[PDB]
Amino acid sequence: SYTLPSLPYAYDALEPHFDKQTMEIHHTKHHQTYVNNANAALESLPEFANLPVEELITKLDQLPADKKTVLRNNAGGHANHSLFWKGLKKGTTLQGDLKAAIERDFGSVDNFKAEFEKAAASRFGSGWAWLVLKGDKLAVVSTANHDSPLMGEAISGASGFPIMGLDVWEHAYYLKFQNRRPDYIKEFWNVVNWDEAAARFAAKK
Amino acid sequence: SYTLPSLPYAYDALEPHFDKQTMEIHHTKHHQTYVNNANAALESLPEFANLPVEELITKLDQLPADKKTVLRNNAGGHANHSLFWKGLKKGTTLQGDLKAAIERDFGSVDNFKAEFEKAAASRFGSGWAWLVLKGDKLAVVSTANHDSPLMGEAISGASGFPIMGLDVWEHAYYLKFQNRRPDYIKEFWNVVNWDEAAARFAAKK
Ligand SMILES: [Mn+2]
Ligand SMILES: [Mn+2]
Repeated sequence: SYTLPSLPYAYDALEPHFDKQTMEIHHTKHHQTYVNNANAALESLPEFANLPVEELITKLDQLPADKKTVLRNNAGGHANHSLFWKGLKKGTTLQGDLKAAIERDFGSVDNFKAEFEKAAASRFGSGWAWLVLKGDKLAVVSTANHDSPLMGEAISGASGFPIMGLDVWEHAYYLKFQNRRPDYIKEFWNVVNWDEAAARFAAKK
Repeated sequence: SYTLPSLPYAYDALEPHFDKQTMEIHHTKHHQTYVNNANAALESLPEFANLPVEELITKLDQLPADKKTVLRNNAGGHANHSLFWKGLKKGTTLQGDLKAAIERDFGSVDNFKAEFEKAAASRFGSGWAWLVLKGDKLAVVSTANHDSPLMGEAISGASGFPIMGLDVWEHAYYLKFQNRRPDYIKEFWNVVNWDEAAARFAAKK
């Protein structure tokens, strides 16, 4: 079964950028719910229940027809949020090979940011915006609801290994920003954990 | 060109069920944006720019491939919210032919409410829950994002003439209910305008 991961910081550790109230609800209510629903669905599937969540979502097609959607939405939710919590932290700086790769594939850090913001802001409805590694090139993509690039293009409309991502579901920013998603996206740059992003980029898997 | 419709009541007229703050943001920010976005896309489409929004959404397949999605999302948003504002009012009572039809197709009003709540709560991500009329029979269905039964089954996955509907996008209930969508759905019963629902049921078109 999956365990709800604890956060690597206090609920107010991202202030004054991301509000403490949202961090707590987002983690203890929303993420908890996705974990519960995924675990409940996997109860009768011992074989799949043993796999790490990141691996399970790459095999949604091998699941019984009646368990595919619930796991896509909830296991996808668990995987995305787990990655999200670890990808946030104040005081980090983009540098090293990751910075070099971004300037290489996007021309500059500013161009990359503009592209990411465009994808995050244009996602209509609920979804996520991502910086992914496809083979050896970095790219920006967005997915609907709780889909992940790890699920494959056939299912999510995108592919690649997630380096970092931003939750653009309204519950992630409504309490503090209401309809102003663009403001939320801007504040994100102040809390994106570049150290974790660099680590994932190095691993590539 | 489309314009934001004025409300037939004040922003605090649905208290203590729907909060004044949300009513104001929902109308002046969200709905206004759908209207603005739809108008911007229609500027270069003289042939569709002057159709009533309810007519435009039944003809999405006739639109240029590059305009279809933007209008589906924004004209769909304009149509759904316009219907939503008119469908809310305190102090109404379910009765007459509408009540008889509900008891007929659902067994009882309580069974109907249970079915509606289930559909509204089960819609994952952003969407709408509807009570529609099809083949002289009432049915409950839900759609994703800003799709509408009026768009047809091929596009929205549902069909029928909408009698009433409930917005379950998180912006519709997050400020007051946060993650508790079920509580929001229950409060809805206190503000659903049965008089307007009865009128639409009588018209059937
Ligand atoms: Mn989320
Ligand atoms: Mn809405």
